[PDB]
Amino acid sequence: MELQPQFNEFLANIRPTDTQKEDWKSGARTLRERLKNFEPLKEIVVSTFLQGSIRRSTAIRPLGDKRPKVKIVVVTNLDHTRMSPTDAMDLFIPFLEKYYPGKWETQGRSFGITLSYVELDLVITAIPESGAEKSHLEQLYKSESVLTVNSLEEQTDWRLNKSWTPVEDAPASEWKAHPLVLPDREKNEWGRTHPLAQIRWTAEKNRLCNGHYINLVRAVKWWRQQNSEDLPKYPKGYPLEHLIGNALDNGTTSMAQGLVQLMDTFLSRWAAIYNQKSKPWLSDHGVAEHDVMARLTAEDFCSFYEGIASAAEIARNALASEEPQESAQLWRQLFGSKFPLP
Ligand SMILES: Nc1ncnc2c1ncn2[C@@H]1O[C@H](COP(=O)(O)OP(=O)(O)OP(=O)(O)O)[C@@H](O)[C@H]1O
Ligand SMILES: Nc1ncnc2c1ncn2[C@@H]1O[C@H](COP(=O)(O)OP(=O)(O)OP(=O)(O)O)[C@@H](O)[C@H]1O
Repeated sequence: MELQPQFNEFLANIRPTDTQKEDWKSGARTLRERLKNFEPLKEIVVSTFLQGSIRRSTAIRPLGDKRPKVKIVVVTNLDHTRMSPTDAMDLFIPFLEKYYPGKWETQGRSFGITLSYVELDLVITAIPESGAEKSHLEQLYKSESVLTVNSLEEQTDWRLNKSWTPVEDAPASEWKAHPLVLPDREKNEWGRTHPLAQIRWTAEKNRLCNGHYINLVRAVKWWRQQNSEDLPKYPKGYPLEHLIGNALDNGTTSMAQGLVQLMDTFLSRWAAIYNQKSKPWLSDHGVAEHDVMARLTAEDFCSFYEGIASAAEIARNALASEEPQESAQLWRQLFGSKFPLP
């Protein structure tokens, strides 16, 4: 059966606790307030906004004592053609030493701030556009739509529009073709990322799937976490979320039907790629030219495909079972101890 109440309880059990939520909310608010009132950066920092699976409501709670990774984007007005990423990041060392001495480090393209209950991951970005387009983008990044600390799940009325207040999405000509530039992973060069586009696409897909998309992402992340020793190291994180969003059809009815449908569509759609021992090329919702599966290997994708085949057999039988305890036993075989029984 579908067992929708049990699925709701499982989702509530795999969400980050309200404690951790308030923790990263307070951390982000404090960092933003300190950045806004820092004199040497008052002419540089355009905005500071939350991103990642936390804001997109696609994050699962950490294990053990592990801190929740809080991803923060710092939008500046620097010229990326005349400054390397290391210059932009060096601009922020005084702020860190003043407000987080002994707590901050450089993790390649990000700043890692180890706080008491959370870890703040700060990426330093810039706006490639100039003139009126740059001013309009700065106005958008300083709007309440971007500066919100609540996740997508906490406000279904959220849209990507500078006039939104806690109204539809803004037309695509105002944000789609305008990504930020961030530091590259290895090289000291600027790459392109569009987190706002990703968040807006996630919200749209969740609305098209009747609020089941982010929950299905959480469920598949929890499944991958519980069966980690049988599954490949990757995909996990955003590439996994993208695979799930690609596999899921619109108009999702329930958690169980949506899960079975997404697993079936994943299996049938990539069967040719699997038999060719290859990997899909999937366009990023933020930067169209980017392959989300660029760093994923073919062997890992095929191992994940086999794992999805097994999980899909189990989920099909869990959905087909007409006895509640039987369906629940199969759903727990897929999801583990934190799935409740009727
Ligand atoms: N911490 C982050 N914050 C915002 N965007 C990110 C972050 N990490 C990755 N991205 C986006 O996702 C993509 C994944 O890039 P990854 O770090 O896996 O390899 P890369 O060498 O940076 O990619 P490329 O060379 O293709 O730009 C990046 O192009 C970037 O646009
Ligand atoms: N390969 C990629 N393609 C497109 N966007 C990416 C990619 N990798 C990361 N990003 C973007 O950069 C953000 C930060 O990436 P991070 O390095 O934290 O990976 P992650 O921990 O898997 O992300 P998340 O916290 O969202 O699961 C992600 O939320 C995502 O929006």
